[PDB]
Amino acid sequence: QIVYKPVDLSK
Amino acid sequence: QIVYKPVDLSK
Amino acid sequence: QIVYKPVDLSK
Amino acid sequence: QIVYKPVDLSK
Amino acid sequence: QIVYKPVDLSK
Amino acid sequence: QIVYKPVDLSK
Amino acid sequence: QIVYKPVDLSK
Amino acid sequence: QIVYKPVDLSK
Amino acid sequence: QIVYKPVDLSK
Repeated sequence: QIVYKPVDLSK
Repeated sequence: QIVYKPVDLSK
Repeated sequence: QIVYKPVDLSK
Repeated sequence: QIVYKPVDLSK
Repeated sequence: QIVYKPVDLSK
Repeated sequence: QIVYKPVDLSK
Repeated sequence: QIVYKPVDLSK
Repeated sequence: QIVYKPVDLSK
Repeated sequence: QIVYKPVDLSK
C-alpha cells in the first residue's frame, strides 16, 4: 500500500 | 506499506 | 513499512 | 541510458 | 547511465 | 554512471 | 512555484 | 519555491 | 525556498 508525494505543499 | 515525501512543507 | 521525508518542514 | 524506479517492490 | 531506486524492497 | 538507492532493503 | 527534474542530463 | 534535482549531471 | 540535489555532478 503505497504513498509517494515527493513535492507535497498540501493544506 | 510505503511513505515517500522528500519535499514536504504541507500544512 | 517505510518512512522517507528528507526535506520535511511540514506544519 | 536511464533507470528510475523510485518505489520498487517487484518480484 | 543512471540508476535511481530510492525505496527498494524488491525480491 | 550513477547509483542511488537510499532505502534499499531488497532481497 | 515548482521545479522537479529528478534525472536531469539536459544540455 | 521548490527545486528538486536529485540526479543532476546537466551541462 | 528549497534546494535538493543529492547527486549533483552537473557542469
